[PDB]
Formats: sequence, structure tokens, C-alpha cells
Amino acid sequence: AAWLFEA
Amino acid sequence: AAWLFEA
Amino acid sequence: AAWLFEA
Amino acid sequence: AAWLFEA
Amino acid sequence: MKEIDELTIKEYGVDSRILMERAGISVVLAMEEELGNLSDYRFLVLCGGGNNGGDGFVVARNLLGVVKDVLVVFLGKKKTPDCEYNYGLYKKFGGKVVEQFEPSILNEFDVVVDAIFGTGLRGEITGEYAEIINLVNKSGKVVVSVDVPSGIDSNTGKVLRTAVKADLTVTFGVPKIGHILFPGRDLTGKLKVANIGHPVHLINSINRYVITREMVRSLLPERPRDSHKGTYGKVLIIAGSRLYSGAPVLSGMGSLKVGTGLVKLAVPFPQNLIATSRFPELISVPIDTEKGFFSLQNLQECLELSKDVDVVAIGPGLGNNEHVREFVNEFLKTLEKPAVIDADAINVLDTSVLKERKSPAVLTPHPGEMARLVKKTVGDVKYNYELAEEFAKENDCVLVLKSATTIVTDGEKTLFNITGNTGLSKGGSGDVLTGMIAGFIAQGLSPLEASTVSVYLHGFAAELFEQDERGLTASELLRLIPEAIRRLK
Amino acid sequence: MKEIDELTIKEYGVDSRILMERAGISVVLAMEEELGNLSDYRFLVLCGGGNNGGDGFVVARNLLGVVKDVLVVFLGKKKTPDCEYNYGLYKKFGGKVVEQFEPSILNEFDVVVDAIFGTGLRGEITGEYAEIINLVNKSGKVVVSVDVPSGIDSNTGKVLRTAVKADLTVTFGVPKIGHILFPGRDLTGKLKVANIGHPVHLINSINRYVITREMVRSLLPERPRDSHKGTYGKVLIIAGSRLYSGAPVLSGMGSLKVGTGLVKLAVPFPQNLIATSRFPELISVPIDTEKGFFSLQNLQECLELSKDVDVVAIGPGLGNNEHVREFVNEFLKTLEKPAVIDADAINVLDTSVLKERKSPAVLTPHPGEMARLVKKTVGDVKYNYELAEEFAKENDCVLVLKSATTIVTDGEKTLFNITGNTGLSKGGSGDVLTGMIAGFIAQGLSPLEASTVSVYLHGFAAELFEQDERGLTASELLRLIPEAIRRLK
Amino acid sequence: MKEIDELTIKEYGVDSRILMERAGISVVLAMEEELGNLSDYRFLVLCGGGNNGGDGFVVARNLLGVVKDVLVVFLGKKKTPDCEYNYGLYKKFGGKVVEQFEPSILNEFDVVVDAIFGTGLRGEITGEYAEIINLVNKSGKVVVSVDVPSGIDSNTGKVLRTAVKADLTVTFGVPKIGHILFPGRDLTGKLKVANIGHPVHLINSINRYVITREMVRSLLPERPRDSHKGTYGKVLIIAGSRLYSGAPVLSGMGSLKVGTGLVKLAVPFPQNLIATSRFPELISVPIDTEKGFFSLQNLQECLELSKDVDVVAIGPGLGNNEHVREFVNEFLKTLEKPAVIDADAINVLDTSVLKERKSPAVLTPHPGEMARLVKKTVGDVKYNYELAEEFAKENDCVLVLKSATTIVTDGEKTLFNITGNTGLSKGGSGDVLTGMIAGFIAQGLSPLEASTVSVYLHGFAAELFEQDERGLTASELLRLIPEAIRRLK
Ligand SMILES: CC(C)(COP(=O)(O)OP(=O)(O)OC[C@H]1O[C@@H](n2cnc3c(N)ncnc32)[C@H](O)[C@@H]1OP(=O)(O)O)[C@H](O)C(=O)NCCC(=O)NCCS
Ligand SMILES: CC(C)(COP(=O)(O)OP(=O)(O)OC[C@H]1O[C@@H](n2cnc3c(N)ncnc32)[C@H](O)[C@@H]1OP(=O)(O)O)[C@H](O)C(=O)NCCC(=O)NCCS
Ligand SMILES: CC(C)(COP(=O)(O)OP(=O)(O)OC[C@H]1O[C@@H](n2cnc3c(N)ncnc32)[C@H](O)[C@@H]1OP(=O)(O)O)[C@H](O)C(=O)NCCC(=O)NCCS
Ligand SMILES: Nc1ncnc2c1ncn2[C@@H]1O[C@H](COP(=O)(O)OP(=O)(O)OP(=O)(O)O)[C@@H](O)[C@H]1O
Ligand SMILES: Nc1ncnc2c1ncn2[C@@H]1O[C@H](COP(=O)(O)OP(=O)(O)OP(=O)(O)O)[C@@H](O)[C@H]1O
Ligand SMILES: Nc1ncnc2c1ncn2[C@@H]1O[C@H](COP(=O)(O)OP(=O)(O)OP(=O)(O)O)[C@@H](O)[C@H]1O
Ligand SMILES: [K+]
Ligand SMILES: [K+]
Ligand SMILES: [K+]
Ligand SMILES: [Mg+2]
Ligand SMILES: [Mg+2]
Ligand SMILES: [Mg+2]
Repeated sequence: AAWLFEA
Repeated sequence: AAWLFEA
Repeated sequence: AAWLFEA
Repeated sequence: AAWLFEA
Repeated sequence: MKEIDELTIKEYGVDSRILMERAGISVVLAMEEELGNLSDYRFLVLCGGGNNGGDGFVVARNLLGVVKDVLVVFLGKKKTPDCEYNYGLYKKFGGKVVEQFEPSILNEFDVVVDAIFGTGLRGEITGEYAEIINLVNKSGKVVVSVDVPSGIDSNTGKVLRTAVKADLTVTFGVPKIGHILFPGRDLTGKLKVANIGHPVHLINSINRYVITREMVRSLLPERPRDSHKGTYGKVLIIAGSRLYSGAPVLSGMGSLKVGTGLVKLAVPFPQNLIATSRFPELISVPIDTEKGFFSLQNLQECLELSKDVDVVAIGPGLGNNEHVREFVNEFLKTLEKPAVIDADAINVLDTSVLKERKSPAVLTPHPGEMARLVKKTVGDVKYNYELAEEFAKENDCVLVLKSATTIVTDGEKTLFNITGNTGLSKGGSGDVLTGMIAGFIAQGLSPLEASTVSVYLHGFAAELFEQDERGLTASELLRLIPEAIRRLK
Repeated sequence: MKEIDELTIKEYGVDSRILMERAGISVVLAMEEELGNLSDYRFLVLCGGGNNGGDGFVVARNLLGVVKDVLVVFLGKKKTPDCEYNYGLYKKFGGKVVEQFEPSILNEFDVVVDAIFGTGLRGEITGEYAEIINLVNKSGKVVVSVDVPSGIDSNTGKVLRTAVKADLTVTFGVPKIGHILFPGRDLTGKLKVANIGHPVHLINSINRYVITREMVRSLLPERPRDSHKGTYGKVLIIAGSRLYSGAPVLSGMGSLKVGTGLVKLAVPFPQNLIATSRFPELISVPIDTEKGFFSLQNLQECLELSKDVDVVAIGPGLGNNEHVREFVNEFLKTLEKPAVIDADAINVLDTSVLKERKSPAVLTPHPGEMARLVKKTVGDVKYNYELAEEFAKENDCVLVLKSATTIVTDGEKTLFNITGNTGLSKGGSGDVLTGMIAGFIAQGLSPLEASTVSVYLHGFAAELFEQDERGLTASELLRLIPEAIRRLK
Repeated sequence: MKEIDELTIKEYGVDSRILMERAGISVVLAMEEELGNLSDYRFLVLCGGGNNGGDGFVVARNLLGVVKDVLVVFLGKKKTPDCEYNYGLYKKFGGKVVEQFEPSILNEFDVVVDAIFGTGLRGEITGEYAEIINLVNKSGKVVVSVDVPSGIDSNTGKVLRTAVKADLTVTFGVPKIGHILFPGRDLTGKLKVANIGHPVHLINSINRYVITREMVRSLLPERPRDSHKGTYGKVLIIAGSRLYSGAPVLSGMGSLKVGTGLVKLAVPFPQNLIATSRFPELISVPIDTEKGFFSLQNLQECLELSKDVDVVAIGPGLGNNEHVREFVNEFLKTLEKPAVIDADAINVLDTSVLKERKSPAVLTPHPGEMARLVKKTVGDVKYNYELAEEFAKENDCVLVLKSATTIVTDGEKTLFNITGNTGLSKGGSGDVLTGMIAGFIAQGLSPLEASTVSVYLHGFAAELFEQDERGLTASELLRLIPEAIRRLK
């Protein structure tokens, strides 16, 4: 779930 | 529950 | 819910 | 939920 | 209700100001019930110069200091004394009134309170009143109508050129005819009837009624445990033809699903065999006809079949030609049993027959059939409860005038039914209702009682359908009747 | 509120009859809220000759035709105009009034509506009024009191020889002092305050307040994310002795549990070691004393410890002998920081010191300590909010007079606290509260605000205890404070 | 869409590289949506020399450093400019490219990204491209196709000798015909349509549509509450014969289940009795025939029955012999009502009749019936949307060409339906659809709208069947229509 965004 | 209002 | 009564 | 993809 | 307010004030001695205060606070409490906490909303209150607008000033005043914003637009020229009193209080409490309606004003408010016209509306709305109402209807704001949506004739439910479409209508003492008949029923949205202090005796002196769940539950016949089929009556249904073979079947099961003991159909051979192939619990007597329709040659056999029953239903699917007309009229003149008269039996009926009958009758026309029967237009008869009352009284019958709101009257008592949906706007629906009415009569209800219970339950059963209402058929309606009865108990 | 009714009528122009109608219907709606559907119950309405009894006639009239039975027993001699008007309406609507109370009459009713006396009661109730009220209290019927239970002095909460014990009291506009102070608080049962149409401006001109959840939530200080301990203040607590070694510990954690940054105790050696053995996050400075109690020889050290804090609390467990008295008074005369003064510091206080201080102070006496401080009896000072106001005003302080209802006043604003239970009637409870108040002051609340928030939260924490309240101890109360804060948000 | 890309670049000024980057990242996001976290997987990216392969280089590059392994096999000879640009970026970022496909290479990867050919494929795939695609299809790895599975003709859905079978296809801007028609629909697997930045105006200038839930919900007719059966229209169905007695019944209930008010069947006696024995809410008129089939002797009666309806459906179960042909053609030439023409009425139809009719018509052939009607082979007409468009335009009709993907066209607008399953590949299915279409026309939808809504809902109802689809029958489909309507709302 992290290709686009880091929290 | 009906002193004031009838449905 | 408070127009008529405060608890 | 549809800016990128239509099903 | 004009009578009821006047009497409460003039005879009982309740101050007009007390009635008006109670009306307005009832609107506030009703809005709170529907919206939740009121304190976040901004209220635009539209007040006329009458007592309706007076009620509106009471609403507005009681919101002051408790909600986000209130503004009154006063739209009249003069004010009744009570409206003037409550206007003065609204201003004394710090309230803002403008006398000019500006279209952009709708933008800054969440709820519109419609206190423009109540039961005092006479004549078409034109002018700037019409412009204002049309703007409110295009605004998409939440609309709460005081007493009746402005523009509805409270006596008929007709729109007087234009009317407010309300999400919530709060009316006082009793519902008005205009909330009950369409189009007004549609414009009312959700209806609350508030008790504003009229004596309960005056409220009950009303001669026209809405058919309620409690009324129907009290009329349902008893099922004593030590019973047998004869306890619950016997119905003959004279129905069907070579053209219309399904009608008998729907009428017959209609009677059986409401608890009738024995149901017998008289149907032209071989159409009579259709009934038992579907529901073998029906008795479907073959009638020998010349060309597939009842005629005078079947008179004597139908009279014989009638001797051993409690009620006869006639008309569904009979066809309408001269030979059916001669049969129907001679049978009904000679039959000394209650009759439920529907459909093609209504289309060929000689009303002089009704006057000469000793036994009772129920007539179940839709407005097309009613129009033919009194020689008027559909627009003349539709929702015309005074005409229905006159007809029931003159012909000594119960008249069930079918439509989305059904009218049931014997000429002294008139009841309005509001159960049902558009799934009943489909062939076969009426045929079921005819059977239900005959059935209840056979079980011991008077024609008026049987009619009242049947119209309610027929509509309520439609509402129990689990999928989209437009897909409802009469065969599914039948299946749902016993559920409607269970839920009613 | 006599002012508020008079002004609403005389200045705003609301008819007295409108107020009275709204009062009575509010009682009906309130009963329905508590009882459910009213229609099964039989109501005995007891009406005096005043406006309270007038309100009762309104209640009675509005039940006519809707419930199982209503009867009014009229107990007065004469009727005010509004009572006379509503009596007349009750009779015109078909209502039954008797003028004789017969003990067996209670047998035939389910609910007693007490509309005998309201805020007009003056003097002891004797005579047949007293007999009637005593019969109602022994009847075990459901009792609903109009405005205030009859027999309570609405200004003080005292019982005027005898009073009705109510399950439900419906009062109008605002709560009265008599609902808030005991014994009246106990006799009120569940209290509902109904809006009967007074302008919200008049209702808010009130100078005495009940401390509410919303008030406390709006006063809680902010916790900016980029903070450090100094952001949240620093407290010195001067406390304890060889006799009373626990008090420091409870006061200190009191400050820490409400979010204070740094808490420092000054406690006679070796009692100071008790604190950190229990809560090592406390700083507990050992003070060298001659005989286990603070004296003038510790004055300079305590002043030095005070330079680096925001607030000082003094008194819990100090003991009371002459040397403590000399210390306490000279310290407080010289300390230029806010002070929270409790317990033994109150017992030895010279009130002239308070008058000469430039810095603010909060005093937290129970009524025994208050009695000693003003040289009166406990009965003279208990619940005596006017005396507390006078004392706060004369001494330029905030006074927190502790009891089941706590009074907080600076002489201009007075607030009443009704949170808490009897688990707080146990040693150690007060010591925690002192710490809470100092803590909130250190965080930036004014003495009045800090006091208001602390008394509410201290009581609410007690109510969060999971087992029987009598088993609550101060150590458990401490654990519950952060839960009370969470729930408040 | 070639137009759409060219215009976006040449007229709107979006750089080709921006479109291509957005295409590739959309593939990555789509895979993540279907696979979860990508970081554990090894990706084999197969790139051609065109812009499809360019998109693939973008995919590959964006996986570098984030997933377990990426390898590109470049399979072309030359590269378009954008493919060359993205190849260069892939290498500059550290990516590995080989130019030789080795069968064992599949062993070391989890996901194959198919970026070999897109919409630029012309002609049969032979050679080593074919070998590679066949190896990928036998590999059992997860296959993600860029734009269209390689080997599908994007204009027709035909396989160009061999094609990739994809688990997931990500296409850009709009679906292509090749995703919608079979076999391509089967090879596409799950389809996602990504927005890559074309102006929404260009995307909406498309003249061919996929029938969606939102489109159908917006077309469903309104059910005004004050309605009666006539509000919802009246259908005549001319159907059945001694050979085919069930077809009338399925067509009729088809109309009733979609909310039509009145449905009348004309069916040769005694087959007409079959209908009401099953569904007594139908009117089933007996038609006297010589040998069990309609002929010219029934022309006048069928015209008379048509005067009082809104639409006529004709054809299901009529049989096909010369006398049926003479009847059907003379009836349709004379009928001045909309007609829905199905089954045997299509088999005997003279298309010159359609051209001379003033009133509208809908034709509902399967490809066998279409083939007969235009004198071509089934392979010539199946999925041939341009031929359907031409026929609809030349004959001024709506053509509904039934198959797993149904084509609905009036010659200007063409819609594709993808609801339904193989339970509809069973006798009786078409008969229901004919009734649904007539019904919606009777309710006020245009022939094109009625057709669009009906094909969608007929397929969706099939998908609501609770057990295995192969066991679906037309009688169960009927039961499910109102559920499909409910779910659509
Ligand atoms: C008496 C009663 C029949 C109607 O009186 P009303 O309530 O004052 O009437 P409304 O408020 O609806 O409207 C009255 C005014 O609206 C305006 N109005 C009516 N028809 C209009 C029209 N077609 N075009 C423009 N304005 C119109 C008129 O100004 C009318 O009086 P007017 O012609 O002298 O100007 C009614 O029963 C009533 O008085 N009260 C209703 C119950 C209630 O509100 N309870 C509280 C206690 S009063
Ligand atoms: C004016 C106000 C201060 C008191 O007036 P009131 O409400 O009429 O007073 P009550 O009803 O409590 O009782 C008044 C009467 O009770 C009786 N009463 C009072 N003390 C009594 C005693 N100790 N022994 C016996 N009877 C007594 C008296 O008869 C007194 O008047 P009286 O001495 O002339 O006989 C009060 O604020 C008020 O008028 N209304 C309260 C709010 C309200 O009810 N709202 C509605 C609108 S009025
Ligand atoms: C222009 C467009 C119609 C086709 O161009 P394309 O995308 O480069 O075409 P593809 O990638 O599918 O394939 C093109 C090449 O595949 C190869 N190819 C085509 N048919 C073949 C065959 N039957 N056998 C072997 N190779 C073949 C060819 O090499 C062809 O060009 P060539 O004959 O000169 O060698 C297309 O609309 C397009 O350019 N882009 C699609 C949308 C997109 O990807 N968006 C991003 C922005 S470009
Ligand atoms: N929109 C609606 N809302 C509520 N009830 C309705 C609606 N439309 C029709 N009905 C009810 O359905 C029944 C219709 O019977 P009616 O005889 O009027 O029509 P029908 O088509 O002739 O039925 P049948 O074919 O059995 O004679 C009536 O009870 C009517 O009140
Ligand atoms: N019944 C009660 N209901 C609510 N609050 C109460 C009750 N009894 C006591 N309290 C509260 O508990 C606290 C008692 O503190 P106080 O100083 O008056 O008694 P204490 O025994 O001296 O406690 P400490 O030993 O800590 O000094 C006060 O806040 C008081 O208001
Ligand atoms: N595999 C499938 N997927 C989706 N829809 C299908 C499938 N097979 C058939 N259908 C649909 O079912 C219906 C078949 O009707 P058609 O008239 O073509 O066949 P039929 O056997 O003649 O039915 P009938 O006997 O009623 O005439 C059409 O709507 C068609 O689109
Ligand atoms: K109104
Ligand atoms: K009282
Ligand atoms: K591809
Ligand atoms: Mg009918
Ligand atoms: Mg203390
Ligand atoms: Mg077919």
C-alpha cells in the first residue's frame, strides 16, 4: 500500500 | 409518547 | 434535544 | 474514489 | 376546525393567544424531533398577515437566542389581532423582520418555515406570493409548513395555482382533507398532528376519519377456537368470461386469504378450470354459456348457488355487452343477500336496481367507473368525497372510491385510506380487494366495516413487498395479506 | 425569577396566561418523558390557591380525555387571577375538583402532582397542609412536583416544617437555589428545567450558576504540542508534620494528575520520604524542624522554595499549635504568589493577613473550618452562600465552601457544584482537591476558574469509581482524575 | 482514442511524455490495488517497440528499488520516440533490459506485465511474438496487460492468431471495443480504466457507450404516488401458437414485472388459457385460428385489440409458415403504435415494412435471426456493431442484437451491455426481454431508452440468482426482476 505515499 | 403528536 | 428542557 | 479509475 | 378553534375560544374560554402559542411551540418541538438539535441551523420564517403567519411569529420568537440565526420576512399588508400581538412580541424579544423578499436571501439559511397561508387561503395564488413560493421550491432548503403547505386548498387537496412543497408539515388538532387527498398529500411531506389544547370532545365530533391501524385492529373479527368453516362465512363470486379468465381466481383467493371459510366461484366453462389448477382449495363451478359470457340463461343457476352463501361478489372480468347487462341487473334485483359490485357489474349497472334492493351493497369503482356510473367526467368525480357521500346516501349503499387515497363512505361516515403504493396501479389489484371485502362481510363485518378493514389491509400488504414496488403483482399481494394481518395484531 | 416572570409580562408583553400554559404543558411533557405513555395512569393533582396551583390546573386540564382518570383536590381559600382562570378552564373542559382531602383517595391514583406551593411559600407549613403532605410522602405513589417540592424554601433549600419528597420536579426558566442545596436537593428527585418562553437575555442575567460539564470543558487549559514542563506551571505545597504524614502526598499528586508540570513538597524530615516512596515523580524537600512541625525557623527556607514556583498551597496536615500559627501567618503576609489555603492553615489564619496580601488567594474550608474562621456555628455557615459571598468580597479572595453541594465564590460570581458522592466523605478527599486547585492555577487559570474546574472534576472522578462508593479512598480518587478529564472532553 | 491522444497533445498542448508517464503509473497503482503491497513480487515486463512498450518501460522504471526484482525483455526492433525516451530513463535508473526471451526466465518471476502490443496491432501475430505469448499463457503467472491484452484487435475484440490472457488489464481514458466484445472480453480479465489526463470533454465526445448502473438508474421512469394503472401504460403481446404455448406467458410477465399497468396477450385458443392458469393477473384473449397459428383471418381482431394500448410486442412462439408471414407483415404495415418485433416475427419480416411504418420499432434478434434478416452468415453479423448501426439507420429502428455482450443501437448512438451470465443461454430468456422492452416503452421511455434499461436489468436479474447459473430458468428470472430494480435504486 506504499508505492505512492509514506505516512 | 402521544400527548403532543399524532403521526 | 434541548429546546424545551435542561437536565 | 473515482478520480483515477473507472471499474 | 374553524368551528373547533372558534368554539374552544368562544364557548370554552381558551384565549386565542394561548392556542396560537401552543401551535407555534408545537412546530418547534416537531422540527427538533426531525432535525435533532436546532442550535446549528439558520431559520428563514415566511409570515403572512393571517393567523398562520401569527403562528409563524410564535415559531420565530421561540427560536431567538437558541439557534444560529432567525429572520422573518413579513409578506402581508395587514395583520389579524393575534398575528399583530405575536409580531410585536417577536420584535420586543429582539427579532429581525424584513418586508421585502430578496432571492439571494435563501442562500444564507438552512430551514425555511412556511407560515404564509393556512386554511384561510381562498383563490389562486398569483403575484409576488407565487414568485416567492416558486423560489422556495427551487431552493433545495429544508421546508417546514405551518398547518398546511401554502397554496393547498385545505378542503380538497388541490393546488391553488402553486404551492409549497414541504419536508415536514405540522398541523393542529386534526389532519385536514388537503393533507390526505392528492396533490396536497404529496406536498405535505411528513405530517405531524399536534395537540394544541382543543377539548378532546370537539376533536372527536369530527365525522370524517383517517383509517388507522388501531381502528382496523379493533374491527378484525374474532377467531373462536371451537369454530368450523361455516363460522367464517361463505362467499359466491360471479366472475370471469372467455376474455378475462384470471379475475375470478384473484377475487376468490382474496376472500380466502382474509379468513373466509368457503369460497365458491361461478365462471363460464372451461375458464372455471383455470382457478383450481392454481388454487385447488377454491370451488370453481362451471357455468354453461352460449358464447363465453354470462347471460339471462344463467340467472336461475346463479340464484340457486346464492341460496347457501352469506355474500355475493359480482363483476370482475364479466365483460360488458348487453347480455351481461341484462343478467347483472336482473340478478341483483332478485338477490336477497349482501352484494359486492365491482368492475364490469358497475359498468352495466342500472342504479335504480340499488334503490329497489332490500339487501345491502358495496360498490367498488375506480374514478373511470364512477364517472360512467354518474355520467360525469373523471375530473368531476376524482377525490370528490361529497359526491361519493351523496351517491352512497341516495342509493343506500357503501361506496368505495378507489385511488391512491381511497374514500369509503355510507353517506354518514366517510373514511380515508392512505396505505398502499404504486405496485397496486396494475391489473388484478382491484379484483383482490373485491374478494377481501366480500370475505369480511361473510365473517360478520357490516359492509362499511368490511370495506374499511379491506382497503387498509390491501394497501398495507402492498407495502410489505420485499423488492421494488413496481414489480408487485396481484399474486404476490395475495401471499402478503396474512402477513399484513399478523402485523396488524 | 419573580423578577424574570414580572419583567417578561410587564416589559416584554407576554400574557401571564401564556407563561402559565407553557409551565403546565412542560410538566405534562416531562412526565411523559419519565413515565412513557400517560394514558394508563390515574392522576391526583393537588392545587393551592397561588400560581403554582394555577400551573397545576393547567396540568390537570391537559390530561383530561387522554389518561385513565384525573382529579384535582383544591386546597386553598382564594385564587390568584391566573389560578382562577385555569380553574375555570379545567371545569369547563369537564374536570372534577373536590375541596376535601380524604386519606383513602390516594388508593385510587398512580401519580400525585404536587402543585400546592411553589416559590411563594413563606413560613412553616402547619395545619392540614402538613397532614396532606405527610400522607402523600407515606403513600408510595409516584410524585411529580411543580416548580419546587411544596415545603422547600426556594431561596435556601431548607424544609419549612415538612415538604413533599418528589420523584420528578419540573421547574421553570432556571433551577432555584432550593433544588441545589440540601435538604431540598434530596427532595427534588430528578430535576428538569423547562423553557416557558422567558427571553434568553433575562435568563442569562442570573449571577449565580450551576457548574456544568460545558462550562468546565470550556475552561480546561490548552495543551500546546510544543510544550515542556514549565509550560504547565510549578506548585509548592507546604504540608505535613510528624502527626500527619500522608496529606502532602495526596495534595502533590492532586496537582500532577490535573496536568501540572512540576510539583514540589516541603515536608518535615523524615516525613518527606513517605511521598517519594509512593510517587517518585514528586519532589519532596526535607524541612528540618525542632519537633516535627513547621515554625518560624522554617520561614526563610519556605520563601526561598517559593521564588521559583507559580503558586503555593499550604495547610494540609500542618497541625495546629502556636508555632504553626506564627509560621503560617508570617509566610502568607510575605508571600507574593497566589496561595491556596486549606485545613490547618485555615484553622490558624489571621484574616487581616488576607486583606493585606497583594497576591490572590483561594480558601477551601469545610463548614467546621468556616465556622471557626468567622466565629459562628456550623449551622450558621453551612450552605450560607450570602455569608460566603460577603467573606470573599471583604477579604478579596475566592472562597470554596465544601459540602455535598460546594459553593465557589469571589463575591461577584457564585457557582454551585453538584458532582460527587459520599465516597468523598472520608479523610484525604480535601487534600486532593487543594492540589487540583493549585495545579490549575499554576497552568494559568484564574483562582475562580481553577476552583470551578477542580470542584467539578474532583466530584466527577468520585462518581467514576467502579465499586461501591463507600469504599472509595483518596488514592483511588487520584487514579480516576485523568479519566474524569478524558470524559469531560 | 488515437484521435483523443493526438488532440490532447497537438491541440491542448499536453506533452506526450506526460501522458505516457501517467499511463505507466496508473498500471502500478492498479496492480497495487489488486495485489496489495508490491514489494515482495518479482516483475517480468515484456515491452514492444511502440508506445505500449513505452508505457511498459515507465511501469518497469517505477518499480525499481521498490519491489523484489524487475527485468524488462525488449522484444522490438525499433522504438518510437516516447518508447526510446522511457527506455533510456529505465536504464539510467539502473534497470536491466535483455533482448532475448528464454522460456525458463518465467520461472524466476511472479507477475508478467504485458506491454508488447496495444491498439497499434495490425495483422496476425506470428513468429517469435506468438511463441512468447503462448509461453506466457502456459506459465500460470499473474498477467497484467497494458491497455489491451496483446493480440486482441482493439476495434473488434477478435484474437489476431493468438493473444495474452490477462488477470488484470489497465486501459487509458476509455474502454476499447475489444475489451467489451468477445473473445477479447474474456482475455481482458478484470478491467480498470485509468484517467491519464485527457480533457473530460474529449472523453465525453465518444458516441458509443457501455451501459452502466448510473445510466440505467437515471432512465428508470418515475412512479408518481397519485397514479393508476393507465399511468404506467398498456401492452398488447401477439404471441404463441399450438406449438409454442409458453412464450406468451413469459413475455407478458416480463412487461408486468417492470411496472407496466396493463398487459394483454392475444394467443390462439386454447393455448391462451395456459397464461392465466400460471399468472391470473394477465389478460389472455383467445384468438380463433384455423390450425393453431395466426393468419390473415385474425388481422382485424388484432388491430382492434391494438387501438387501446400504447405498444405492441409480436413474435414469440408464433411459428413460421406462410400464413404467419402474411399476417405479421400486413399487421405491422397497418399498426400505428410502437412495435417490439422478436423471434418468429423477425424470421418472417419483410424489411420494406419497417421503412414504410410511421410508428417506431424495436427489433430484438439473436445473431441467427440477424443473419437470416440481412442474408449473411452468423459469423458476418455476430458482434458486428457497424452492420447493426447501418441496419438501424436504414430502417429507422432500434436494433437490439442479443449475445453475451448485447448491442443496442438506433444508428446514431450505440450502447454495449455486459450484464448477465450463461443462465440466459436457455429457451425463454429472449421472450422475457421482449416483454421488458415493450413494458418500458408503454411507461414512456423512448425505444432506445427502453431497450437500454431492459437489456441491463435482464442481465443483472440473472446475476442475482442464488444457485448455480446453469440452473436458471426464465420463470426464476421473472421473480428476480424486481430485486434487480430495487438494487439499481
Ligand atoms: C379563520 C381560518 C379559517 C382562516 O383564517 P387565517 O388563519 O387568518 O387565514 P390564513 O392565515 O391562511 O390567511 C388569511 C389571509 O391570507 C391571504 N390570502 C388568502 N387568499 C389569498 C390569495 N388567493 N392571494 C393572496 N393572498 C391571499 C389574505 O390576506 C387572507 O386575508 P385577506 O384576504 O383579508 O388579505 C382558520 O381556521 C384560522 O383562523 N386558524 C387556523 C388554526 C390555527 O392557526 N391555530 C391557532 C389559533 S388562531
Ligand atoms: C410571585 C411568586 C414569588 C410567588 O407567588 P405564587 O406562585 O402565587 O405563590 P405560591 O403558588 O407558591 O403560593 C402562594 C400562596 O400559598 C400559600 N402559602 C404560602 N405560605 C404558606 C404557609 N406557610 N402556610 C400555609 N399557606 C401558605 C398562601 O396562601 C400564599 O398566599 P396567601 O398567604 O395570600 O394565602 C412566584 O414567583 C410566581 O408568581 N410564579 C412562579 C413561576 C410560575 O409558576 N410560572 C407561571 C406564570 S405565573
Ligand atoms: C498510435 C496508436 C494507434 C498505435 O501506436 P502504438 O501505441 O505505438 O502501437 P503499439 O505499441 O500497439 O504497437 C506498434 C508496433 O507494434 C508492432 N506490430 C504491430 N502489428 C504487428 C504484427 N502483426 N506482428 C508483429 N508486430 C506487430 C509493430 O512493430 C508496430 O509498428 P511497426 O509495424 O512499425 O513495427 C495508439 O493509439 C497510441 O499511439 N497510443 C495508445 C495510448 C497510450 O499508450 N497512451 C500513452 C501516450 S502515447
Ligand atoms: N398509486 C396507488 N396507491 C395506492 N393504491 C393504489 C394505487 N394505484 C391503485 N391502487 C389501488 O389498487 C386497486 C386498483 O383497483 P382497480 O379496480 O381500481 O384497478 P384494476 O386494474 O381494475 O384492477 P383489476 O384489473 O383487478 O380490476 C385499488 O384498491 C386502488 O385503490
Ligand atoms: N457527600 C458528599 N458529596 C459530595 N462531595 C463530598 C461529600 N462529602 C465530602 N465531599 C467533598 O470531599 C471533600 C472533603 O474535604 P474536607 O477537607 O472538607 O474533608 P477532609 O476529611 O478534611 O479531607 P482531608 O482529610 O483531605 O482534609 C470536599 O471537596 C467535599 O466537598
Ligand atoms: N452467455 C450469455 N451471457 C449474457 N446474456 C446471454 C447469454 N446467453 C444468452 N443471453 C441473453 O439471453 C437472451 C436470449 O434470447 P434469445 O431470443 O436470443 O434466445 P432464445 O432461446 O430464443 O430465448 P427464447 O426461447 O425466449 O426466444 C438475450 O437477451 C441474450 O442477450
Ligand atoms: K403555511
Ligand atoms: K409544588
Ligand atoms: K499489451
Ligand atoms: Mg377494477
Ligand atoms: Mg480538609
Ligand atoms: Mg428469441
